[PDB]
Amino acid sequence: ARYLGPKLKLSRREGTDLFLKSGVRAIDTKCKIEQAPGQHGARKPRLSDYGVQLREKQKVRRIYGVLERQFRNYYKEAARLKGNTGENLLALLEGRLDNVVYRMGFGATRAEARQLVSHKAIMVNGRVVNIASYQVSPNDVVSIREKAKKQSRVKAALELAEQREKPTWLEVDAGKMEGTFKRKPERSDLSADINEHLIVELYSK
Amino acid sequence: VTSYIGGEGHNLQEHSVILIRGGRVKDLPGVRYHTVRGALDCSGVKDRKQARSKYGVKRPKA
Amino acid sequence: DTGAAAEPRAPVVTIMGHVDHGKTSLLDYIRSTKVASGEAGGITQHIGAYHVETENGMITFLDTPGHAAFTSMRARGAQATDIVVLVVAADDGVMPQTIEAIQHAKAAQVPVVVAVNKIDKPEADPDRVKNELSQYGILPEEWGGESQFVHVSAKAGTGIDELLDAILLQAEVLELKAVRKGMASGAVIESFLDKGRGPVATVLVREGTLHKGDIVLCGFEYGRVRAMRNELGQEVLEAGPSIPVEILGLSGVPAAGDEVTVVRDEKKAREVALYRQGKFREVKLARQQKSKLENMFANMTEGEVHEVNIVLKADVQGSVEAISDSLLKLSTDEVKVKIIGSGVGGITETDATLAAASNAILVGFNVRADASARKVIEAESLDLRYYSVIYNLIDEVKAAMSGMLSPELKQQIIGLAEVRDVFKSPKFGAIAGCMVTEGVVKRHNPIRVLRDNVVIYEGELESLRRFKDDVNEVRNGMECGIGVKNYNDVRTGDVIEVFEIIEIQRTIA
Amino acid sequence: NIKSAKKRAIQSEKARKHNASRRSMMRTFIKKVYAAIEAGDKAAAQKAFNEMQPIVDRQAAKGLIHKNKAARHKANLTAQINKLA
RNA sequence: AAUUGAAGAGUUUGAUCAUGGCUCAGAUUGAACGCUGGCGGCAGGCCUAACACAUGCAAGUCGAACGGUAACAGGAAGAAGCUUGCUUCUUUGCUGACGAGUGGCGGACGGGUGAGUAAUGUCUGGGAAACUGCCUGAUGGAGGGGGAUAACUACUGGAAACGGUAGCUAAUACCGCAUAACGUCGCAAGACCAAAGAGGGGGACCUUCGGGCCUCUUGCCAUCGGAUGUGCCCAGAUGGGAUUAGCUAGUAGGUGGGGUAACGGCUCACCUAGGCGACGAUCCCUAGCUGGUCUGAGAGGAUGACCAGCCACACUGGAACUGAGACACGGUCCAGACUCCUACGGGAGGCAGCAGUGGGGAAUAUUGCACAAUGGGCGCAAGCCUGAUGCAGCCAUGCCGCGUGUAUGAAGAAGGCCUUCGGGUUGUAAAGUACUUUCAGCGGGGAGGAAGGGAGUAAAGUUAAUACCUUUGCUCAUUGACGUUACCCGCAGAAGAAGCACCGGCUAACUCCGUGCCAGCAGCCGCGGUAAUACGGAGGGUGCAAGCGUUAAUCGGAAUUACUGGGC
Ligand SMILES: Nc1nc2c(ncn2[C@@H]2O[C@H](COP(=O)(O)OP(=O)(O)NP(=O)(O)O)[C@@H](O)[C@H]2O)c(=O)[nH]1
Ligand SMILES: [Mg+2]
Ligand SMILES: [Mg+2]
Ligand SMILES: [Mg+2]
Ligand SMILES: [Mg+2]
Ligand SMILES: [Mg+2]
Ligand SMILES: [Mg+2]
Ligand SMILES: [Mg+2]
Ligand SMILES: [Mg+2]
Ligand SMILES: [Mg+2]
Ligand SMILES: [Mg+2]
Ligand SMILES: [Mg+2]
Ligand SMILES: [Mg+2]
Ligand SMILES: [Mg+2]
Ligand SMILES: [Mg+2]
Ligand SMILES: [Mg+2]
Ligand SMILES: [Mg+2]
Ligand SMILES: [Mg+2]
Ligand SMILES: [Mg+2]
Ligand SMILES: [Mg+2]
Ligand SMILES: [Mg+2]
Ligand SMILES: [Mg+2]
Ligand SMILES: [Mg+2]
Ligand SMILES: [Mg+2]
Ligand SMILES: [Mg+2]
Ligand SMILES: [Mg+2]
Ligand SMILES: [Mg+2]
Repeated sequence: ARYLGPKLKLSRREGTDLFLKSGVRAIDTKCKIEQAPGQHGARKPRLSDYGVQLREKQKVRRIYGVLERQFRNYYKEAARLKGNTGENLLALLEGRLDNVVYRMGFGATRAEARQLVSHKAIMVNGRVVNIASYQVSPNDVVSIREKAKKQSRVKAALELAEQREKPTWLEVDAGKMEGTFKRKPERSDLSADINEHLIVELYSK
Repeated sequence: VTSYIGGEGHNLQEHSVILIRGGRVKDLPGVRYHTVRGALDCSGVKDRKQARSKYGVKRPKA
Repeated sequence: DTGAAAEPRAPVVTIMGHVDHGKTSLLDYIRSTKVASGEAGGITQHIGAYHVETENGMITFLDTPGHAAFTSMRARGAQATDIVVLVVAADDGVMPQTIEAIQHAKAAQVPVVVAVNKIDKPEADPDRVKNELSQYGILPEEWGGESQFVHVSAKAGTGIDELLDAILLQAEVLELKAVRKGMASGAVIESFLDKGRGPVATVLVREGTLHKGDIVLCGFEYGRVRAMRNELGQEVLEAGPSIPVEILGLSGVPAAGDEVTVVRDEKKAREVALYRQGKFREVKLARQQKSKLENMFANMTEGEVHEVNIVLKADVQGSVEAISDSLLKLSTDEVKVKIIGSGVGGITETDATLAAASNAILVGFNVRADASARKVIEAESLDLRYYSVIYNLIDEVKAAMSGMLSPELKQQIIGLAEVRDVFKSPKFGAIAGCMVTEGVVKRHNPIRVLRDNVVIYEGELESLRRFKDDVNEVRNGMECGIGVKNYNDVRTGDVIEVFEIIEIQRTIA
Repeated sequence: NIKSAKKRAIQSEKARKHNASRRSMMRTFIKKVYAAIEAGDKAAAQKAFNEMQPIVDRQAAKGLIHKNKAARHKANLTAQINKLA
């Protein structure tokens, strides 16, 4: 249920930083951004109108690390919900447990966030949760258990977590090593460079 | 009925009943089927590496 | 197979010989059964193992018939058994089938004890047997070669006491190694197919242990045992390394014989069984490509291309491999015979269909027609023949082959005639007046027209006409007339040779 | 197979021979009614009606003729005996 | 708050625009094959031969219905080998129980199957001329007699199944008499119909000292109702074909008789000459139908697996009995096909029950565990039976979730591939360094599915009675097939776990080499005859992921049957 191959190849193919290279050091420097995606990737960037719809599908999926079958269920769930389907698509992806672990800054990367959640270190409202796909709703507290607390893996992430955006929709805390999800994020608070109108089109046909 | 044999070369003749999947591709006059290589008594394509799913070629140990 | 536990076992014994030494009689008398001559053929064409309880201890008996045809059965029966017995008759002496059994005893490094079958007949003497088999290193007596001879009536039922003792002792002098509990393993005697019960096998278990829940793997076949049957006994709960028990519940009919090993779980044994199939299938296609490419030409270099096809399904698995080898012995260069789709048992739709595509005889050692089988056989023109014995089969297949031949060995001249004073006809273009010097000229018999000893033209007569009579036959020294189509030039002095055509017929050998 | 209702099979055989005899005698009283109706005897019609009345209603109480069949005999045969009379 | 949502591309021609077909992108399946494969949850799993079957099991249960000792668990009596305290072996139904048999209830339910049936069917909506055990409400009888019989004995026919003759014995078996409206039959007067006891305990007038009787529980009988189920009738809807246009004698209707529980040509005699039909009769072919499932924006189209309702069928064909209910899956009788047994006279069997085998077919499973739980059958209850059901095994068949590491790491290493030999790419990938131990493996702890039932007590309700029984508290012993349960904790160590298709355009993703109209690809237009991004291999890449791809089937696209929504 995971990629396991090279994370930067996914970032180089899209031509945008997916934040899988967050870790200790960030903002690339060493990159080779686009220019040679493969061996003959230096060929002209002209691409079909069908392909750019499929390209944006991969851009969103490769950030969070979701597979097409698992992603189809979130699109199917986003369609049945009220309001805009595109806005609810990213909302259900943002409602994942491992993503909320990444935003608060417990995991350094999004892959490490799923890695830490898999070992049952994260507890929500007291009870432990193994599954990274667990749906987080408003007024749901989250925290790391007494076992594996204040380790060099989790401690290094929380230090450098302050340097990033620091999202408004949840409290960072990091004093007692817990967190709280206040409300569902707004359209202005996410997306921007990634588009919702492009990704949604491909499943209509 | 009649059926095309895919792949490079075969041992197929006379007896030893073989599997026939079907499907239409147009080359000979009136050929509406295809034989399955690497099934029942039908030999697979020797020394093939790409497209192992088609033609019944097993994965080499490495 | 852990703990290294060593427990004594009942010795498995096989018996070999030339047909007719009353090899079966020895068993049946001990078994107090006498099933001999109760079955078709009067002789034993099948293999079976029967354990009896007699002092001292326990012993089981196995028997294989000795014939040119059963090359495999006697080979496998020797290596499986700890002790081999060779029956010999003072009247029969030594025979080429008996010496064949000698090799199976030494090559399998199995100790051998023998018995003189006839003490009843006055023309039978032991001294003849000892001396004539003396030449062969096997069967020494009191020469320091440790081998012991037994003299039994086999009809009289006379001991026997000595033979039995030798067998017990011969098994006693050598250490008997087995284990009561552990990993079960062994060999398969004979396998066949049943309609209600399903596919079954008769298995000798080297290490003796069994259970209804235990998974067993025979060759490339795998499965859980549904039930256990021992000889007459319909059900047995437990089976030891000594006594044989028929196994049931296997996926399909296994090989006629092989090594069988039980496993803890079936899932782990699935990949192994499928692995053996892949190798057996790979060599099957391998041997298929070689035989076809071996000729290195698009056809046969000569006229032996005419062949006969046969379809065989025998109830027992042991026969189809064994008798086919004997069925390939009768094969000849002229007419080639080949087996197609050897079955495990009975008959089936795809089998009758197999004989429908290519014309063939459908035969079985022992088989019955299925309800769906009768409909196909009765509709299209075919032949269903079942034979109790292999000898009646081996004879008729040859018969089928002998008939196939179409040889005419005679091209003797019927008459020879010289033509003179040609006449003209509208229909044939020419009429050559003739005078028969020898023999009788006939209408439809072929002719050879030759001039100066070389043949100018050849053909078959269309019209034989003398005057306006147009008689079909003309004798010698009687004026005659002749004409033929496609013959342009008639010249005097040439002679026409008419000859009848006859077929000698052919036999196979 | 030796199974369950072979006890009930011979009971139904006994019940058949019992009921077939009781149904046969039941009808013979009804059979004597139309003998008087087809003939010119008015007295024997009413006499035969009073003979069948006790026995036929008794079979309805037993639960073999099934209530309304026994009632229908008296319903039809009332209209026939007083037709000519 | 609740059926709120609609994609096109390629291909006729030198090129264009219409018309028009073919093909592809989508989703789905009771799937299969090919390759590959770690675990868990839930669901599904003979679509073809309604082809045939070995063995076990699938319906039995009441001594609180009644004769009974055929087993063994006690007690009792008696005779013995002896140990003065006990065993041993024949009698005894006194008893805890119980083989076989009689009787009652259930074998008409549960389960399976899609052969028939294009309408005695199903669906939807009504109607009156009917029945309905077990279970309930209402009002009364349960009085008094006789004659059998299985079992078991005495014989005898039989290989077996299974009887025959002659005695003996009870009953909630069976049959009379008496009793009789609120019932049935009648305009009325009248006529006429039923039964069964058994079990627990007990003062009083008490027994031929069986128990009457009082009382409680349960059952029987009759009638008017309730509920449920079943039967019957009408309307509408529910396949194709006009290359089937005429089809019907019980056929349509009436009267009378008989018949069904009940209306009726349901079935007869007689009378009349109608009935159905172009709004598709009849005939032929095909098919269970519906709630729904699949697809679709909707309308439609296709489809009737599992789940659930109804109908039909139970080796083939036909018939009736028992019973409230069957014209009966594991009942009986007869005929047909076919299996087994036999002393050859004569019997026995029906897996379209659960497993499973022969065989069909591309192909679909274990001859498992348990009544622990739900729900039936019987019984007062205990309890027994239950292949229904609950569970396990098997298969990646489908759906969903998780893992096969994460982070750092330039020497942009080695090797492979390409290279105009400057290098580029594989590539933060690997190695190395720093961390974690999920799911597997190993060792511990431990929910819930369990309420009851059983044995002692207390009060209350029945009652002549603080008996007894029932109900309601309380206390003490318990009842888990699944089950090395779910789950939680600890240990070791990145250890055990990634393949598959495709890359000419459509269609996301390109070079080299080999082969040279050869060998081959292809879903469509088409590629290859010496620079092939189309073949084969390698490198690289893309899509998807314990799946992947191909084929087959249905719809969409297809406004290409166009009602919505097209033309001549
Ligand atoms: N005179 C005599 N004849 C005997 C004796 N023993 C056996 N026989 C004969 O042998 C015959 C039986 O032979 P059998 O055992 O069937 O031979 P077989 O063992 O089947 N031969 P194979 O093994 O090759 O199939 C009988 O007919 C009998 O007359 C004996 O002691 N004396
Ligand atoms: Mg998945
Ligand atoms: Mg001889
Ligand atoms: Mg495999
Ligand atoms: Mg009437
Ligand atoms: Mg049972
Ligand atoms: Mg009993
Ligand atoms: Mg009496
Ligand atoms: Mg009665
Ligand atoms: Mg009245
Ligand atoms: Mg009365
Ligand atoms: Mg009475
Ligand atoms: Mg009428
Ligand atoms: Mg049908
Ligand atoms: Mg549409
Ligand atoms: Mg029938
Ligand atoms: Mg009846
Ligand atoms: Mg088959
Ligand atoms: Mg390099
Ligand atoms: Mg674990
Ligand atoms: Mg519990
Ligand atoms: Mg509870
Ligand atoms: Mg592209
Ligand atoms: Mg290819
Ligand atoms: Mg080239
Ligand atoms: Mg349409
Ligand atoms: Mg048009």
